[PDB]
This record gives sequence, structure tokens and C-alpha cells, in this order.
Amino acid sequence: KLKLFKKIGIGKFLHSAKKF
Repeated sequence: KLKLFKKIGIGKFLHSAKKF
């Protein structure tokens, strides 16, 4: 199976890069 639950935790990571 998979842990898509992280699909919602990979935000701050993608964000920090959205501006830096």
C-alpha cells in the first residue's frame, strides 16, 4: 500500500522552495 497521508505534509517543503 502507500501513505498518501504525507501528500498533505509535503507542503512546507514545496512552499519553502516556492519563494526560496
